[PDB]
Amino acid sequence: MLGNLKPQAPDKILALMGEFGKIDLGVGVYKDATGHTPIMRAVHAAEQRMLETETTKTYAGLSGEPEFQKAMGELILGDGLKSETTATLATVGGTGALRQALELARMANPDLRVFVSDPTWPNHVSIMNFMGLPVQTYRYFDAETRGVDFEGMKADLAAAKKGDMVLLHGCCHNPTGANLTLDQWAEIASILEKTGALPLIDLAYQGFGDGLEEDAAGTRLIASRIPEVLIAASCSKNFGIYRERTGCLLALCADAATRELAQGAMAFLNRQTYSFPPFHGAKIVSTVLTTPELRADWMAELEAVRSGMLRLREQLAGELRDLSGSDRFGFVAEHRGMFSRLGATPEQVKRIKEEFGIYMVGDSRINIAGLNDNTIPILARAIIEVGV
Amino acid sequence: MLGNLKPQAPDKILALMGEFRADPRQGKIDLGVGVYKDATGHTPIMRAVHAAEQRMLETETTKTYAGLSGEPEFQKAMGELILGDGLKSETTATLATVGGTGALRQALELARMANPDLRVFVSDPTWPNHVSIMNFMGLPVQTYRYFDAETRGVDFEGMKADLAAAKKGDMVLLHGCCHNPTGANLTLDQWAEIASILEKTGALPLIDLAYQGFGDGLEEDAAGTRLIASRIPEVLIAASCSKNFGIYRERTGCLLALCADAATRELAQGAMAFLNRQTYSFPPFHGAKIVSTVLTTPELRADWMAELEAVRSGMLRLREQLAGELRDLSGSDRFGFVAEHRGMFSRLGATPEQVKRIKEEFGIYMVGDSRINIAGLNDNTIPILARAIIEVGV
Ligand SMILES: *Cc1c(COP(=O)(O)O)cnc(C)c1O
Ligand SMILES: *Cc1c(COP(=O)(O)O)cnc(C)c1O
Ligand SMILES: O=C(O)CCC1CCCCC1
Repeated sequence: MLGNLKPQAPDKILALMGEFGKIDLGVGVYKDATGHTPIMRAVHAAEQRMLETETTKTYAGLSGEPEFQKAMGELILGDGLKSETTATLATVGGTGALRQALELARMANPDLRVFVSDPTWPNHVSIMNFMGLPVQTYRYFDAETRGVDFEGMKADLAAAKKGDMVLLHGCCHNPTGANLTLDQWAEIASILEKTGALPLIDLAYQGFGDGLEEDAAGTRLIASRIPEVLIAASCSKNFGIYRERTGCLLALCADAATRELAQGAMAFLNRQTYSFPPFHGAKIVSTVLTTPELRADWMAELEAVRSGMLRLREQLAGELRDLSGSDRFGFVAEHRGMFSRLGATPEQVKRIKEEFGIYMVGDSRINIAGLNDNTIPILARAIIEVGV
Repeated sequence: MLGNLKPQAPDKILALMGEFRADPRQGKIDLGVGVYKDATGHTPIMRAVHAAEQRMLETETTKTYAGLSGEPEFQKAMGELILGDGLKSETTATLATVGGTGALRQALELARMANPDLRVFVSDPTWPNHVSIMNFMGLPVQTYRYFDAETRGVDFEGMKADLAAAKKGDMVLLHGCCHNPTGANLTLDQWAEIASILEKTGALPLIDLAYQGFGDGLEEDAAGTRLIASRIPEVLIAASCSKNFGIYRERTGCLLALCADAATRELAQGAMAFLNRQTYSFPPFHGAKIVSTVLTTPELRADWMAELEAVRSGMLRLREQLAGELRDLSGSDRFGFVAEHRGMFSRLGATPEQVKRIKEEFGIYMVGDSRINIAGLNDNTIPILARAIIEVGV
């Protein structure tokens, strides 16, 4: 029977990591100057506290633990958290949150379509393909200016219908690094409420852009305008617990009744997929978020990380300017997040990794974190050498 | 849009505990629990498990993304724990999953990919979640006779006659050991006949292995699985580490796909990794790392095996006591099955009506199908349960 299985296409980004003066600018993980993805101080302290206070490992909450649900809701929505109208589901990483979000939505609307940014995280489409959900794209990245083609985005978004789902990145857009301003967010909210489309927000880098609260400004604005909204959050990066697989799905509803419905469907969704959600990571997160001492140190380390990447961008951009006499590459310093799309065509991108030893994703997506004073000039020189 | 959601039913377990907690009776007993409780009514963390977590806290230097199908140490250690020396690496695909339930869901998805017209045969009765998942997936579900409500043993003749109707490509779900909820199990000779039926019908066996070590022993509990693995070319095994490692909440499981050849193994392994990636990308690391640590560290493995065996022996002694008590009160050997049943659960064979009478009159709570958890009994509660059963006329 199993012989009937068809060979499935592998994950490109992961494959890139597989095929690796080597400079890795692939997989989206944070790395320090010494090419290491460390364990945050607070996270480590949390685990120690856990190893000491936990007396049992029996089954817990099907939708996650109340403390985790609360801490996460507050981190994302701040004071805009209306408990009586929000449903929370602890999931297996942000990816699990997205999948659970797509399933939940399809249950309420079998005829739903999903609008995704052009371009977007390849996994978004992959999952949607697997599920067989109709995917539509909205213009987002402006290939010339490397910014956002807002006019084009608004045009296509207006074409959405009631019941359609629009997938927006809360901040730090993967793979481009191009992000909307708060003003642009307000406009998008106008379009959404006029069309009756359900926004699905992918929040995976809250804290890597402009700051913890700042990176949630957009998500908070949509939540305040639109009555029903879905938020798929990931703790993989901002907490550095990638392998623990911890994130959550928040369902913002119009009333308590609907909320009781959503919470019921969300729980049922975990039950039929894997029963209970993984505990270890969620515990680290809530422990950190509820322990003032740990929260303060976590915010600080995350701040240090964010500030550092920001420096690297200004450094890489400057190196480029003083190597071209033109601020064409200036956008690198304007982009916010962990990634940034250079624009190098497929021809050039593979050529670079070949005759330079620097591995980046085919669409020219580079991981700023995987760069330092030593490699910056090399990358700058590289893209200058192979200008076309 | 979300208002168009259909109401989904609660897990019921909560509702079961709801009534229990509201009971003002000081002598109320709870035998409906589905996890292991010790003498003091606690579900402890195993010594070896606590030791592994300390070692992990000291040696892990990063939490970066790891293996999409799980870590090699875990996949191999698990494969050896289940199939022992009979592990054919060249033809065995392995996938780390989110608990045994995740292993079952993935196995069902894998089979469906290979055969859209798949039909699943489940025992009568079986773990409720089995049916729920299949219903959710919309897969055709068939039932084969299993529990003989009269002897409280296996209705093997009926099982054979029903499995005979399975066609090539159909899936037959068997409990590797310690049948949940019944407690009645197949003998190695019956496993042999079953294997013959499967070879004949061309049905794909899906073995649910969640209680390895709670029956007759670690090796003993895998006997049937190993017999199936050697006779049948394609086999799917959904293993769980929740109970036998006491890491319920960590969500640690494993899906083993035994294939006919290397070409097929690579095909299955690829499909399995694709399945994880499309559901949640990478599987939970912590629980799996605790397991691989225990299994690879000679000191820990020895201690774990010893703690598990003590737990197993403990439950067995309880079965003997209960049955002995029941024999004295009944003046017969009708309830001898209690000491024959293996596992943590046992179906007494009481009707809902009798189950209700026991709750009301004796304050003893159990699942509506009369499933009891042997772990919830002790020298003080056994006499009470014995009398309750007899008085209500089970
Ligand atoms: C990281 C990331 C996710 C979620 O990843 P998990 O490892 O499953 O937490 C989702 N979307 C984007 C854009 C990401 O970069
Ligand atoms: C407990 C159990 C499982 C798996 O539980 P997980 O918590 O998901 O590991 C699977 N099948 C049966 C029959 C069980 O009793
Ligand atoms: O590189 C990125 O886009 C972030 C990490 C992702 C890569 C694809 C699998 C899930 C994790």
